[PDB]
This record gives sequence, structure tokens and C-alpha cells, in this order.
Amino acid sequence: SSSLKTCYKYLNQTSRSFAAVIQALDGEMRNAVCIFYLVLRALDTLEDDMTISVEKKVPLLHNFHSFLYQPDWRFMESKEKDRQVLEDFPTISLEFRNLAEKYQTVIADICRRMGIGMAEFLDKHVTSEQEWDKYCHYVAGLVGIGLSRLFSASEFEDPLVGEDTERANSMGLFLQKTNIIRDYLEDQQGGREFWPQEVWSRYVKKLGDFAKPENIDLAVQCLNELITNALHHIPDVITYLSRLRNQSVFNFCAIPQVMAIATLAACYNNQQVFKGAVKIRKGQAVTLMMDATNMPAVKAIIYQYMEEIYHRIPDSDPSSSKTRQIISTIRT
Amino acid sequence: LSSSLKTCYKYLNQTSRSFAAVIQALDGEMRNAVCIFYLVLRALDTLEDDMTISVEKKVPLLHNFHSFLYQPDWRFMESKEKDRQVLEDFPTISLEFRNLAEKYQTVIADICRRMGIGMAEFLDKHVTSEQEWDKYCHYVAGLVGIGLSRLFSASEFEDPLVGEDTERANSMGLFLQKTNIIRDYLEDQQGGREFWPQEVWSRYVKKLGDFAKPENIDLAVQCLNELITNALHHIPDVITYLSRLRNQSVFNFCAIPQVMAIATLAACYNNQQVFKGAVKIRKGQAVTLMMDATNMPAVKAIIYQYMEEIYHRIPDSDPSSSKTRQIISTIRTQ
Amino acid sequence: SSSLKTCYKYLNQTSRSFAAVIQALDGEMRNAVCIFYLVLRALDTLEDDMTISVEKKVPLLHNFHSFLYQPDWRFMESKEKDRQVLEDFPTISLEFRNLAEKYQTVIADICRRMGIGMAEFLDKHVTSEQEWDKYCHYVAGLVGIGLSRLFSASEFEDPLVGEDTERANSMGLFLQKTNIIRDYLEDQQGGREFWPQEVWSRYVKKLGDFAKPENIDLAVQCLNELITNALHHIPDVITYLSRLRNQSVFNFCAIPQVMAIATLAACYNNQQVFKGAVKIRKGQAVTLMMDATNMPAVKAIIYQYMEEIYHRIPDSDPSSSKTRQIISTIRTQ
Ligand SMILES: C=C(CC[C@]12O[C@H](C(=O)O)[C@@](O)(C(=O)O)[C@](C(=O)O)(O1)[C@H](OC(=O)/C=C/[C@@H](C)C[C@@H](C)CC)[C@H]2O)[C@@H](OC(C)=O)[C@H](C)Cc1ccccc1
Ligand SMILES: C=C(CC[C@]12O[C@H](C(=O)O)[C@@](O)(C(=O)O)[C@](C(=O)O)(O1)[C@H](OC(=O)/C=C/[C@@H](C)C[C@@H](C)CC)[C@H]2O)[C@@H](OC(C)=O)[C@H](C)Cc1ccccc1
Ligand SMILES: C=C(CC[C@]12O[C@H](C(=O)O)[C@@](O)(C(=O)O)[C@](C(=O)O)(O1)[C@H](OC(=O)/C=C/[C@@H](C)C[C@@H](C)CC)[C@H]2O)[C@@H](OC(C)=O)[C@H](C)Cc1ccccc1
Ligand SMILES: [Mg+2]
Repeated sequence: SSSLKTCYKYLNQTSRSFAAVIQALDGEMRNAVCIFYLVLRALDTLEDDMTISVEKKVPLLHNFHSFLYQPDWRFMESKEKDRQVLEDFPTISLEFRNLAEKYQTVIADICRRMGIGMAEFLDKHVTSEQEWDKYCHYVAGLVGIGLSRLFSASEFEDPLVGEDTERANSMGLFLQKTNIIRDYLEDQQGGREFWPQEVWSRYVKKLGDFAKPENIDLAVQCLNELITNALHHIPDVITYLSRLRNQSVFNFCAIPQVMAIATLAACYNNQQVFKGAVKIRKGQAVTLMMDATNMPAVKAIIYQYMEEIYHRIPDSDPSSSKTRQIISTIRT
Repeated sequence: LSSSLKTCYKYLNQTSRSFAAVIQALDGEMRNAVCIFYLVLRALDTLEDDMTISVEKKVPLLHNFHSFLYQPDWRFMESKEKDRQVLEDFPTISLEFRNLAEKYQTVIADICRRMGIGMAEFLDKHVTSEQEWDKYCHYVAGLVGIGLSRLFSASEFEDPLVGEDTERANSMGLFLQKTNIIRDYLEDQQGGREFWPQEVWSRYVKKLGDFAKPENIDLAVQCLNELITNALHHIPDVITYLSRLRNQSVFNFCAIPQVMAIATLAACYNNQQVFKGAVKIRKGQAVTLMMDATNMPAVKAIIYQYMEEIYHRIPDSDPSSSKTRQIISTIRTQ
Repeated sequence: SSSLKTCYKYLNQTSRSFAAVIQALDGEMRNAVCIFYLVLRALDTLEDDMTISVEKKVPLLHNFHSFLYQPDWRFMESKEKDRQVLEDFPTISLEFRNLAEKYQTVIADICRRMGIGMAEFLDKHVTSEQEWDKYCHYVAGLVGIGLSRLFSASEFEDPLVGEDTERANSMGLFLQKTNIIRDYLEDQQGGREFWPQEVWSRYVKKLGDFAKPENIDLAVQCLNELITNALHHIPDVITYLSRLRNQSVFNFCAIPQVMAIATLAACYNNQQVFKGAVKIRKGQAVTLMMDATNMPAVKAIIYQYMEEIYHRIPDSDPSSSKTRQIISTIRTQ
């Protein structure tokens, strides 16, 4: 199939973090997840594009799930770097329609629900931590749920994996929150605001104020509060990973979680978050000897990163008691 | 505890920097069987390569080598090669060969018999067509993969289907050998050896040595890229072969060299340094370092990362560019 | 349990190398080994503290196994960095007393035997290679034996693991010897001598003489002799590791052994041992694509490190033949 070849070309051209682990998935999961990735990428590209007015955008978000069944549908007006997935959408939708119906049902349901949620947030910033969870559920939690439903529908994993939507949602939330935290500065420069207003406003008058070097102390305090919030999903991440029985699915799920945890640990109490590039420095000697492909190794890696954070908690930090508590819970 | 076997492991380690440790890690009877297979093929290789041995002396040595396995006093004292201790003390090696179970002797002798004929056939001639390149690689490397695969299955650590699949075992060997030949252009040219297929190189230059000259660099790189594209064709068979394996020790032994060869092709792709000496197999991307080459899905993911490392660098102007994209695309969708 | 939470806090704060792998252990092994670590660390903290007189220290070491059973016992006079495990010992011992009886038997047995052995060595240095094994047995071999007994008691591993005490002892001796070899200079400036006198005295008048630049050739020869001694434990290490069936136990056991082997290879015939800290080099290409989490990979990594030593054995070294011989035995087995 030349259209499937094109889809895999687009996957590799677009995804640095997931292309390899997706292409390594066993059997039918590989095409189902490749197509799921591309279709959500097309949806995201619409969401992100500030040249599409809110009034024009909402009906596209709302109806995107149905465009999967309109063989000629494409979008030619995107100004985004990845617009090829929208311009050549018929190639992707054709391959979506070639998936077994059980996978189509999952992918279309997720697109529909994600479209509704993305549309809700076009006109508003994130206010409370509860709203943060809602926004993250819409753009990432639902991805974890959809992937889990595909794993179960394929029979490569237990039915519990797709049924336990709270655990799957946590998988997505941990990744999205980590990205939001790490990307403060890049988002500030693109005029984007994802840090929850009810948290940041306790520190500064404007979210952009964290980029000013005179506010670095308060910035790092807010940073630490948000990291503490994200750490709450780690028990569910461990539970989720602990239930997987397929090696290719385990690799696909575990590697990105471990990269996120590494990233949160590097960002903890780190002024660099507000100043530029934060790179992961190599871990404890013991954990360098293992990779993230069996559960005891993944747990050890996670515990090492939790101690890297725990060790750095400033007594003066306003979240310090809470940071110790969640880490202690993760350890329990 | 056997002094002759101890000596064979000494020779394995004197000669092999990169296979010895994974051979020694093999389960049960495969360990000795593959150690001995390595040393016997090493002795044959040393004869093939020794340019001080006249062709008319060399042909019978290569043809009859499999017979020497059953001649307890046979040795060869006239080699000038660096690995000649395996020929000079061949009786120690053949003694340990004759201590192997018959099922392993049968495989090893059969491969030696067939390899000797193939090696003898190529003494007077260079590789012309790509089909001849496959034939030569079959004789000196494909047959190694086939022999190993038959040893795995004879030991019963692997399913009989592993030894049965001679076509994909052959591809495993071809992939490694073509990678080596590609990488070692310059070392070979300085030793007066020509392994690049004439039907390919002669479309660029008048002599193969012409690629060593700095004025021919663009052409040399184009030919390099054409040969790499040829070698990438074995990757689907490599993936299928490795996917069938069920023994961890066998898996590590087979998968690690394939991944290293893919890493080598990626470092060599479109790389002028091939014609100036040694190519540094670089450090890979973030996702790559998160996994090792010891389970099949991780091996697949590593392979795909390297395929994208090549794909991203294909120059539009390269004469093989659509073909390189095509084979990578096939590997991705398999 | 807030006391169990505290024990894990102490585990993470103290153990840079073992906290993560301990916490990753399956089922009942996790608490059993976390507690085993904390109590042995407490015992070690008493042993190490040069401000505690021998008069006071002997009864502390002898009676330590019984303090596990005395709910109010603590020690408030430590001047060591890790004194919290001593000052808050009742928290650790409460959790100890909550372990299954089968685990308590093992932990208290090792604490009793280690305390006795540690006390023997307060008044003396290590003389013979046999005394070196005895000392390492007391402070590391018994840890290997205790851990192996916990694995078998938990039934995550076969009975053989805890039964074969010689193999478990070798696991401990290999680590301990590697550490002592590596740490020559740091111990020399701490006023500590662990290199066996019957070996070093064949080279120099005083152990500290190896730190003097003019003595470097003799120092390196002695280093190589001791390395050769430690390599004799590798067959047992391979036998031990090859018997493990549990992934979490395998990770916990194999990684330290591989790091020790890498360290010995980095130290072999290396003058830097006597000038400070030794760089553990980037490994041979084939091994860089493997981790230490399955047995064939661990074998290949160990075998590769053996060849790195072998390659470096110079003919003029007085132990050269012995070093080749042990490596040759490990290759062929
Ligand atoms: C659009 C989406 C992602 C856009 C994205 O853009 C990048 C870019 O434009 O550059 C990207 O292309 C790149 O970085 O190359 C990247 C990629 O690599 O894929 O893709 C990025 O990946 C990460 O950020 C990963 C971060 C943690 C794993 C690691 C730590 C370090 C921080 C947590 C991501 O930002 C998602 O959809 C929605 C609705 O969000 C998927 C389609 C959902 C899905 C995922 C898997 C299967 C199926 C569907
Ligand atoms: C003679 C032969 C090889 C000569 C060879 O000479 C080298 C040298 O002369 O120096 C070598 O000695 C060295 O490098 O030390 C080396 C070695 O290491 O063993 O041996 C080399 O190998 C590698 O380097 C391999 C590296 C991978 C890990 C990654 C690569 C493939 C990425 C590109 C190889 O060139 C074969 O016989 C024939 C007929 O070919 C074997 C006996 C066949 C066999 C193999 C296995 C089991 C049984 C039999
Ligand atoms: C006191 C003890 C340890 C003192 C120790 O102090 C360090 C410090 O004070 O800094 C330490 O805390 C640190 O370095 O952080 C450290 C740690 O990491 O735990 O702990 C150190 O360990 C390593 O570095 C080991 C590195 C290998 C993985 C690789 C090496 C062998 C390559 C050469 C160690 O010196 C033992 O008891 C006795 C009686 O000795 C345990 C309790 C015994 C036990 C072990 C496991 C389970 C149960 C019991
Ligand atoms: Mg059991």
C-alpha cells in the first residue's frame, strides 16, 4: 500500500519521541497507533494554529471526528510547520478507514471528545488546578485512554488496561504537565499561557513576569509547586506500567514516562527553566546500567529520580512539606 | 578442565576482539560448538587471505580443508598471516572439533566443504555484478549465518524453524559482510584488495582506486550511497530472522552485530570520511540510549532510529536518492 | 506505617548505590532487605566511629543483635555523619520486629556473627591473605550470605541460593576486595590500612610507602597481585548470578558485580590508583549495546572485562602468569 508508506514517512518526519517505539509495536497495534498519532497530530495542528480565527476553528475541531469518514477532506490554509498532515489528510483518513472497525471506533470517539474539549479552551486560560487537569485530560489524558483502549482491543494486553481509564488518564497527564512545566519560556515567547493562573498569580502579577531575572526566586517557587502537582501522577504511572504484559507495548509506554520523570527531576529547583535550555544530566551509576524495559528496572530508575528531587528540596520552599509527602507516598 | 579446550579458548581470545565474549556467553553445548566453528573458519579465512600462498597451492587447501578436520596431525606451517597460530596448531582445534557431538561436526564440516569451494572460485577474479557480490558474500559470510543457525537448532536451544530458514540466515551474513566491505574500502585499497562490485564502481570511475583520489570524492560518495542502498535490502530478512529467536544468549549473539552494522551504515551514509579512513560510529538520539539491543522490540526501535538518521540525510541530487527512500520506506511498513 | 515511611526515607538518604534497586525488589523482599540494610548500616556506623573507645565498642558490636529486640534501644553518642539510624534506632527496630519470623532469624543471625567478627578486628590489621578473606567475610561475605538466605526464605529464589553459602560469600568478597583495592589512597589519608600485610610487606616497609612516587613500580606490582586474588571469586559470581530466577533480585545482584569488575579492569596495572581517583573507562563496542539485566549479557560484559585485563598483563609483572591462569580458567569454564 503506497498510502500506508506515506503515513509512516509522515510519522518519522514528525515525531522525534514516538516514531521508533510506535514502529516497534507488535502486529496490528503498529498501524493503529501510527494512524492514531497522525490523526491527533492533524487535530493538534488545527488547535495550535493562531491564524485560524476561533469562529472558523470551532466547527473544524467539533467535526474533525467526522472528517475521518469524508474521503476528500483536507485543509489547505494552515500556516503551521506540520501542515502536510492536514494537506494530505485524505491519505491518512484512507488508512484510518482500512483499520479494523474496533480500532476506528476508539480513534473516532477520542477525536470527538478531544475536539469538544479543545474548543472549550480556545477562549480561556487555565485557572484552577482542577481546570489544569481538565485541559490536560482533553489534550493528553484522552490520548492515554485511547491508546489503552487500542491495546486492549488488540488483545495484546488485558481488558483491564483499557477499562481503567483513570490510570490511563494519569499516563497522559504526567507527560503533558511535564511538557507544560519545561516549556514555560518557549511558550511565553510564542504568546502561549498554560501555567494555571490560580497557582502563578499567588507569586506574580503576570505569568510573563517569571521571565524577568528580578523574579527568579518566586519563579522557582512556583516551578516547584507545579512539579509537586505533577508528581501526584507517578503512583498511577507505576500501577499502569506494572500491568503490561507485552514487551513492545511496555517499551512504548515506559520510555516516554521515564524521559518525563528525568525531565521533571532536571527542572526541579532549577533557575535554568526560566533562562533557557535544561538538559538531563546522566543518572546515578547503578541506573545507567539498566534500561527502561523491565518493571523492576523502571522502578529503580524512578526511585533514583525521586531521590534526586528529594535531596534538593529547600527548607524555605513553600511546597517543601508537600514535595516530601508525595515522594514518600511514591516510595510506599 | 581439558588442556586442548583451554587452548582453543585462548586462540578464540587472541583472534577475536568482538565475537569472543558473546560466544562465551552462549548456553550449554552451543558455547563449545560455536567456539570451534569460529576457529575452524578463522583457519580457512587465514588461508584464503594469505597472498604468499600461490593460487595452485591454495586451491587444494581450500577444497580439502573440510577433510583436514578428520586428519589429526594436519597443520599448516607456511602462513605469513597474523592469525597463523590457528593453522600451526590446527591439531589442537581439530581434536576439539572431533570431541563435539556428531550433529555439530556434520554442520561445521558441511559449511567448510561449501565455503572452501566458493573461496577457491573467487581467487582469480574480482566481483563484477551485484549478483556476483551476493555469491561471494554467500560463500564467506552467508554460509557462516547458515552454519550458526543450524548449530542453534541442532542444540535444540532454538526451534528447528531457525535452522530451516537458510535464506534469512544467509541475509544475516550478507548484511554484515556488505557493511564490512563498504566500511573498509580504504584499508582494502591500501592492501591491494578489491571487493566493491565492478558493475557498480565502473559507472563512476575507471579504476576502483580512483575513489581514494580527492578529485573523485563526489563520485565516490555517490557510489558509496549506491552500495549502502543495496545492503539495506537485507534488513527485512534480518528483522524476520531475529524475531523468530527464543533463546536470550542466541538473541544477544545474533542481534548485537546486526545493530552495530546498521549503526555503521548510518555513520557511513553520504560520508566523505569513508574515503579518507576510519568512520566514528557516533552517539545516538535520546530515545536510542534508553534501550539496549537485547529484546526484539528494542532492537526494532534502534533500527528505525538509524533508518531515520539515514533518511533525513538523503541528498535530492544523489543518483540513488529515490531508491534509498524506497527501501527505507519498505523497511518501515513491513 | 509512619515508621516504615521513615525507614525508606533513611534508605534513600544514606544509600546512593543500593536504595533504588532495594526499593524495586518484589513482594516481601523489599521490606526485608530495606531493614537488613538499615540495621547493618547502623552496626557499621558503630564499627567505623573512632571516637567510641574499644571498651565501649566491643559490647555494642557483640550485643547489637539483641538491640533489635529492645524497643527503646538507641545510641546518642555517635559522631558519624549517618548517626540518625542510631539515634532513631527504635523506629528501625520496630519495623524489624514486624518482619516475618523467618526473616528475623536471618537478620539477627548475621548481625550477631558480624558483630563478633568486627570486634575481633578492632585490635589488629589484616596480615595474611587468609586473614583478608576472614575480614571480608565478616563485613561483606556475611551480607551476601544474609541476602541470599532472605531471597530463599521469601521463595522468590530457589532454596539453593541461601544454601550455597560459599557462593554467596564470594559475591560479598568480590565487592569488598574491589573496594579495598580501589580505595588505597583515600584509606591511606584516613589512617586506615586494609591491604593485607603479608602481601604488601613483600614490596615495601610501610603500606604508606606506596603513596610515594619513587615506589610506583612496586605499588603497581602489589596492586596487580591483589587484583589477581580478587579475580578468583569470578567463577562463583557467575555461578551465583546464573542461578537467579527473579528479575528484581537479578538487577539488585548483578549490577554491583559488573561495576566491581569494571573497576578492577580500570585499576589493573594502572599507576593512577596511587595518585587518586580512577576513571572507569567507556567499554568495548560490543558491550555498549547491552545492559546488565539478563544473564547472557552479564556474562558477555564480564568476559569482555576479563580480556581488557588480559590484554594489559605485562610480562615483567611478577604475577603475570597467575593473572593469565585465572582468566584462562574463567574463559574455559
Ligand atoms: C500532537 C501531539 C504531539 C506533538 C509533538 O510535537 C513535537 C514537535 O512538533 O516537535 C514532536 O513531534 C517532537 O518533539 O518531535 C513530538 C513527538 O516527538 O512526537 O510530537 C512531541 O512529543 C513530546 O513532547 C513527548 C514528550 C515526552 C514523551 C518526553 C518529555 C521530555 C516531556 C514530557 C510533541 O510535543 C500529540 O497529540 C496531542 C493532542 O498532543 C500526539 C499526536 C499524541 C500521540 C502520542 C503517541 C501515540 C499516539 C498519539
Ligand atoms: C574470519 C572471520 C571474521 C574475521 C574478523 O577479523 C577481525 C580482525 O582480523 O581483526 C576480528 O578478529 C576483530 O575485529 O578482532 C573479528 C572478530 O572480532 O571476531 O574477526 C572481526 O569481527 C568483528 O569485528 C565483528 C564485529 C561485530 C560485533 C559488529 C560488526 C559486524 C559491525 C560492522 C572480523 O572482521 C569469520 O570467518 C569468515 C569466513 O569470515 C569468523 C570466524 C566467522 C564466525 C563469526 C562468529 C562465530 C563463528 C564464526
Ligand atoms: C555499611 C554498608 C555500606 C556502606 C556504604 O557507604 C556509602 C557512603 O557512606 O557513602 C554508601 O552509602 C554510598 O556510597 O552512598 C554506600 C551505598 O551506596 O549504599 O553504602 C556504599 O555502597 C556502594 O557504593 C556500593 C557500590 C556498588 C554498587 C558497586 C561497588 C562495589 C563497585 C566497586 C557503601 O560504602 C554495608 O554494610 C557493611 C557491614 O558494610 C551495607 C549496609 C550492606 C548491605 C548492602 C545491600 C543490602 C543490604 C546490606
Ligand atoms: Mg516461588
